Amino acid sequence: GKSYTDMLKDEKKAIERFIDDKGLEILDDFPADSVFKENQFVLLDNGVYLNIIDKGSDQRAVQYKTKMLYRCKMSYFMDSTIVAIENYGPHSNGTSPIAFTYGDYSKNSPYDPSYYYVSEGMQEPLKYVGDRAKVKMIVPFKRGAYNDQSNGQPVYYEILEYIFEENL
Repeated sequence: GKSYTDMLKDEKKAIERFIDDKGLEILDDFPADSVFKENQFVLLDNGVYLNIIDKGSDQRAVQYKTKMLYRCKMSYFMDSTIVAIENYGPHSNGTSPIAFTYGDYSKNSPYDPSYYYVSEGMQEPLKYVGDRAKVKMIVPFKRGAYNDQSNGQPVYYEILEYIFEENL
């Protein structure tokens, strides 16, 4: 198999290519009021790139407690353009959101949904946004779902909406 080091290298290259190909502007810090332009992403301490489209409510999730649901469009980009999840937007008719509790980790059994659908990266923005918030992200594999950690795959969330289950 490919060394961890080579995996980091292929990903680093794929991300620079992706940023350049889409003409994105990488910030060092949060912009004024957490307002972003369509093409701006802040690079967080843990390695995930974030754009906030909609900041949501003032409420903040509590680790190990808050029950969440999400809808998103998530895609690969390093070796292909395959769409992996599509339960947001016009073509997501009949789909339901995906459930997790804030603080959950991605298990390494391929028969558990968290292996594919939960990650530290998907959850990072919950430090900064609230209910019905919408975000865009590039999540490197170190912070990704176990499925993606194992294959060294970064993912791109074209759009992701958070739903707090307690306010339903």
